[PDB]
Amino acid sequence: NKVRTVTEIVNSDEKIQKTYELAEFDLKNLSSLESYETLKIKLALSKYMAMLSTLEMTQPLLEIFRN
Amino acid sequence: SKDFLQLKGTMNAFYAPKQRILSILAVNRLFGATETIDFHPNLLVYRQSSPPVRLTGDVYVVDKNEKVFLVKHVFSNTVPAYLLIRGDYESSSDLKSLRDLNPWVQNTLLKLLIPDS
Repeated sequence: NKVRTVTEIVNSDEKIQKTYELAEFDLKNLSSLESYETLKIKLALSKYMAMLSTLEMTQPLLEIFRN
Repeated sequence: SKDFLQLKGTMNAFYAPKQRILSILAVNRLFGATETIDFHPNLLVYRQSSPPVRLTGDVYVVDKNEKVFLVKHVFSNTVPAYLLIRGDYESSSDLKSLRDLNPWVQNTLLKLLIPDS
């Protein structure tokens, strides 16, 4: 939800209070997680494609399964 | 005959499905073909064999990577030709360069092998 912080000097009583809405950090976290997961999945898919290429079959995948 | 079909774009090449064989007449033309079949790699089904199948007579390498070979073959009725095969094969004698082949078979082979990009 939200939080707030208070700054104050030890010898003084004049304090400054600020408020933060956590939604911004929530957006940051969600975007980071989404990007990380997308990168992982794309990496795995690329690795799979690459090993299949390593097998070095001339035809494409669908043609292979059709033959 | 109905046992095979003439390959499109070839005057001396035909394919027998039941036998899964691609044949090229050495010096003879085909005739009467009302139908033709487009060449396709699937036709050269790779022969599986735990020990390489031995071959005799004249043998030529088409694609070492794909185990594609051309074997001299004469039909028992004495019809010279060559069989294009793909699979685990080995030659009893020394393999021979394709340049040894006549221009007729060579032209047919070029048509059949080089993709028409």
